[PDB]
Amino acid sequence: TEDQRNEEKAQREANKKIEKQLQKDKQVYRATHRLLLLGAGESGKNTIVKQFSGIFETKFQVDKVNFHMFDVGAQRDERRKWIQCFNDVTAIIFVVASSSYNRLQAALKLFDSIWNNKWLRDTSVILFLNKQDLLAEKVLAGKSKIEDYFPEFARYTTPEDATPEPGEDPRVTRAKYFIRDEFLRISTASGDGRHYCYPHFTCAVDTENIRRVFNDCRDIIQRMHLRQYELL
Amino acid sequence: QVQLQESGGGLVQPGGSLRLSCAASGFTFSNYKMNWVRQAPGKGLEWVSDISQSGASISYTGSVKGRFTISRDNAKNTLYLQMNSLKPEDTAVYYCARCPAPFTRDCFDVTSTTYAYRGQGTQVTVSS
Amino acid sequence: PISLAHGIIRSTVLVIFLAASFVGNIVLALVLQRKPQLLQVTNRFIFNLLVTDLLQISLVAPWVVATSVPLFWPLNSHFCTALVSLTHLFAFASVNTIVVVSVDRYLSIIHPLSYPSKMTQRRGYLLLYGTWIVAILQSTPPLYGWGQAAFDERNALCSMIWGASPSYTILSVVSFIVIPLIVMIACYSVVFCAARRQHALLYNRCYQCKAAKVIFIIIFSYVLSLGPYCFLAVLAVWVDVETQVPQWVITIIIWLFFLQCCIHPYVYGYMHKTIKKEIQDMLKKFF
Amino acid sequence: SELDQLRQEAEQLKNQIRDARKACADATLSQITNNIDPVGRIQMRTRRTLRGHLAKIYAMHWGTDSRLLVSASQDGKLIIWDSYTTNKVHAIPLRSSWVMTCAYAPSGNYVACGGLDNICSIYNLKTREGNVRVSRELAGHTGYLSCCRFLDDNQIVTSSGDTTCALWDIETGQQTTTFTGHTGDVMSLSLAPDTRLFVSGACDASAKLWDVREGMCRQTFTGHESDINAICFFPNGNAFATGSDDATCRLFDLRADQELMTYSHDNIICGITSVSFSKSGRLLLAGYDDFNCNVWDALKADRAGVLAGHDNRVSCLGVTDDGMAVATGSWDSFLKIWN
Amino acid sequence: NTASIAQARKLVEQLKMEANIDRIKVSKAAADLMAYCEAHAKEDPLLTPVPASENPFR
Repeated sequence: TEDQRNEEKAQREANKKIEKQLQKDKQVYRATHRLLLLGAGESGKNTIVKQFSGIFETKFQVDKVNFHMFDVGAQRDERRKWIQCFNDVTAIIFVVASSSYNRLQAALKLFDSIWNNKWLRDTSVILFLNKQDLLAEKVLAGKSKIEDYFPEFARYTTPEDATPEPGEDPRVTRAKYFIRDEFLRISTASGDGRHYCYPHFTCAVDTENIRRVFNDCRDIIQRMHLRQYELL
Repeated sequence: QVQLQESGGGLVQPGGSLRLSCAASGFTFSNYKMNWVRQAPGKGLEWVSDISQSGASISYTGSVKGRFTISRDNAKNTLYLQMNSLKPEDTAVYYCARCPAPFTRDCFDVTSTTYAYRGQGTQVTVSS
Repeated sequence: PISLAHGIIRSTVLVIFLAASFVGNIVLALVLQRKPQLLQVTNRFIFNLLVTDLLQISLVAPWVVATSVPLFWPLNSHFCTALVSLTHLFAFASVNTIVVVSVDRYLSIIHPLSYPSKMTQRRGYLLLYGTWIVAILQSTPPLYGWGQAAFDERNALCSMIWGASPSYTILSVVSFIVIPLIVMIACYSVVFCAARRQHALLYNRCYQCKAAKVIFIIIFSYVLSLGPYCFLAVLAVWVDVETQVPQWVITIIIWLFFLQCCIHPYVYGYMHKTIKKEIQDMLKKFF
Repeated sequence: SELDQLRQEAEQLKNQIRDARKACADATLSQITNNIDPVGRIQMRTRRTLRGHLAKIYAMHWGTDSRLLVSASQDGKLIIWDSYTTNKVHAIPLRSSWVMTCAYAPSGNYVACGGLDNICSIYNLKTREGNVRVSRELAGHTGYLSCCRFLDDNQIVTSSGDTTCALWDIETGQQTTTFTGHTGDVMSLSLAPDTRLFVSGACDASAKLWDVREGMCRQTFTGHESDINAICFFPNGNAFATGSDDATCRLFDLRADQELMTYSHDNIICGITSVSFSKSGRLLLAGYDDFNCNVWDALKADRAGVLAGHDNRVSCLGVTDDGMAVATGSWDSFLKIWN
Repeated sequence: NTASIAQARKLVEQLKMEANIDRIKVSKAAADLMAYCEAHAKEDPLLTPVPASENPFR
């Protein structure tokens, strides 16, 4: 009937309006970059949040590109189910307290679980080793021993390629790069170019974290584009 | 029903050999990666060791590396942990925890407070 | 004049290699139409290049082989001018699409974070329209008398007389080679520098040969497709086409010029990792 | 010593329940169904492909009219589709983009969604002005909402990642009943044809049958080896099927208190994300991580048919009330209707 | 272990309540399921093919 045709025309007009709104939403969505912030409550994640109830959304714009970072607060310690949601994310910012060494073993196991997850196999991880000053003063005091916690650290030698901070003594640099090399061993044990790890040494007073995240996001997207064209 | 029963825990002298056996039933034992976890008094659960499905890949925590050995019997569906010598630091309950999913490289939430696939545990005490 | 055999072999090779181009473009078009958001804005650019190649092979090629066939030897000037205008329109559309694709790739690689903000769907459609209108404007001069094309019996094809108007000849040569080669050289050189930097970061040269080979393949395929035609045009302006240049050389240039419809799908869809994966998947599904 | 003896007490009760079930089971359904003729090979073809989602489709729900369907995607949009004309009736932006469940009220006047925000949001589709807005917002869960189902317009039942299922009253916005007993977090729940009792599957490899009115677990089903992702109620209402991460489908019986069948194959080793039944209950439809949806006749263990055409894993699956078609959502952002 | 004993007592109560239920024969239940499946066979459009005339999606 004519009423059926009228009904059909009205719903076609509604569909056209919805499609225009969806085009605008698509343009907004593909421009912004999503980040997952994963870390412990005593690892120093809140310090990273400072510079920029189930999930918290912090918006920060660096160089006129929008970045949406989400930090999970109210989820339980069991994370094998809701970690699958963040598989299309640009990068996972993994915050670890390099001073607390057994929190580092738990952090390494969590990093290994994230790295080898089949849904997270294409997701790159930005690794932040927080509390560098605390680790430095702990090593300088020599009260706690890293070798006790990790046997390999004893015979570990600071890489020549590694660039040491002039202020710190060689032993603190050796401990820092030992932790970094443990994480890098986990990262490079698996993954045929699908994803990469971007370790960084950070402190609570460091204001460069945002620029670092910007740079590794650029590196991740550029590497993916180069792989798409078989240039890498 | 997924059940994991630990046995072989008891009071031992420092430097003494101790062997832990975990009897597992209710699932295909060969398809899953198995772990050992412990909880010191007043402390949270911490990971100790794991063994792959075939048994080729074996890892240990740094504290017990070169001191504990882990083995599994796929025919007998049992997981073994041998403690040749032990300091009085590791006086905790030892659980055998199965990874949540089969044919999976990752082992998520094995040390969570309320992990379902963790066993009841056996208390190991080291005293002079 | 050209012997009957020479025309027969030219016709057969042209038709077989252009049928291969047709089937390649058909499968590539199916893949591109399968997913609209597979390549975001770049999908429209690749589809435009594919459609231009398809139009070229479907329209210009039958008339080219008909000219080679001794059926109609003394072809009039108007038909030859129209055929040359169509051929040049399709070639210029391919060239402009390739330039836009290269400038798109440079933007996506060098500016990865700001690329979606820089290149939008509206801007993609505008570039589509700009390329097509630029091609139309470049092929209108022979239609309205600026360029003159006439049939030559010895070569048996509707070919431009480049000496009639040096201005249009240099304009066409510039639009075919100079601007496109400059743009691709700059974009792929900075892309090569970025890839070298990424390789240096990754390895913590020998394996930079991969990026070097890909860039060389792209640029050398474009040159092998278009450069012989422009070199022939320049020689035609400087000296006579007939005495100086043999017949087999003319045929070589002609089907090298027509080889773009074969190389563009392979260069642009196949070397893309996602598109290669999808074409492989649908080929396994079909077989 | 009280704890040890009470654990022993629990062990004895579990042994007694196992022995009672053992004595209850003498003939499996495979033996009884052996004499029946097998169903022929069933081929389903894609009829509609719904496009417009920018991210992975986490869930979808059919309407009771069997024409409309709502789908939820990670891009932050809740889209109501007209399956017949492939037209979008509504596109609802969400406050939180991370949503893992969506429910369509049987009346059709409301549509609910929830996710990592731990909140179940109710949207009114029958507003006077004509624009969909948040009617009520249910904030009582301490974990991520994983499933929600409308009993009617007044009350909804939601499972969550805090190992708890809750019965909500929409008008007042408070949970009247709280269901507890799951050690692991709850992934899915299925309402029975009568709204009296429902079943839920959790990550402890156990399915629990809850009575809505009196709010306790009537019985517990333990046959799976890993987390149960999808639980579906049999059309009759006396049985239900569960999909697990151990790559198998188990059919459980309410009255027999046992598991009748196990739908598994050696080739498939991936987890089952969603499971659903046909109108007659003869066919069992299961989504998979291997990007395909297998079709299993519920009486025999043999597979009869396969639904292929999704590039990524099949997150959600749905069969209409009249049984006319099957809708499958996936992580490739496309919904496909199979008839 | 104040919470542990309460949780274990709740588990024991739940197990006691789950034990005192009436279970019918598995053979009878399987026959019941088979009968329901065979009674509603024609009503299923997926099980039995439907002509495209009254198929809305065809």
